[PDB]
Amino acid sequence: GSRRASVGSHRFKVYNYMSPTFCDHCGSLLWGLVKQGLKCEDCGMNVHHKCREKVANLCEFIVTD
Amino acid sequence: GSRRASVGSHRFKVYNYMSPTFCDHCGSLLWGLVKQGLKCEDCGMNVHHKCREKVANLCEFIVTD
Ligand SMILES: [Zn+2]
Ligand SMILES: [Zn+2]
Ligand SMILES: [Zn+2]
Ligand SMILES: [Zn+2]
Repeated sequence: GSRRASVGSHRFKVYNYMSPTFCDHCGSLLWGLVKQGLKCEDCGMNVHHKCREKVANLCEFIVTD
Repeated sequence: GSRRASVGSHRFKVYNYMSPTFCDHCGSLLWGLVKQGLKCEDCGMNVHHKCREKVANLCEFIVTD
């Protein structure tokens, strides 16, 4: 048997974090109070702009519907 | 002297074409009457779903602003 996963590549979009949030790639704070980084519209990964260049494209999440 | 170019990776989104449109990668018609393919939100490239993985990610266009 298997889980069902949605599989593709990340779809990052600038996001306004309402509380202090860290980069899921490098571990440093997403600096500032607005537009601090990007959140993947599909899986929720949060990254610095500069870290968008560093993460693997692979984007998967379990469809728990 | 240098053109100003916007340089990134493609941002493909499923698109509902209103008139017969060809794949910018392979040259075959984007078949169907809805969701026939994907259009890059940045540069306008049109591709079949199956051709998305065949094209280079590089996405550039001249900024004529
Ligand atoms: Zn993702
Ligand atoms: Zn980072
Ligand atoms: Zn493009
Ligand atoms: Zn094609």
